Amino acid sequence: AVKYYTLEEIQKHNNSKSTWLILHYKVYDLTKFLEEHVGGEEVLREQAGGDATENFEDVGHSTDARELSKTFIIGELHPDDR
Ligand code: HEM
Repeated sequence: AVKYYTLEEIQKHNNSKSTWLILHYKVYDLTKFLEEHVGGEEVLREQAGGDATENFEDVGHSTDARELSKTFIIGELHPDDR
């Protein structure tokens, strides 16, 4: 099964308690990853609650980072908001 979230819902997850963001229409819960990110937590907090696909691709993440990112996926963006 697949869980779909709307932009309205995702936008609410941008506080000290929860950090979500969108990458290629998939929703990632990075709340517990913030402090482990070698690229820092500041760059993640700034994108919280929205689509960070361009910024993610602009820095050119390695294959290992992309494979790891999959562990944080909690769903996808609702088709109606795409
Ligand atoms: C979705 C989970 C993500 C994972 C698992 C992840 C993982 C990593 C890892 C392992 C690196 C080291 C370099 C590499 O292996 O490519 C890295 C560097 C970096 N990441 Fe991420 N990243 C994620 C999301 C993001 C996002 C959304 C942004 C931007 C909004 C971001 C910005 C950066 C920056 C700025 C660097 C450092 C680049 C440099 O030093 O030149 N990352 N990330």
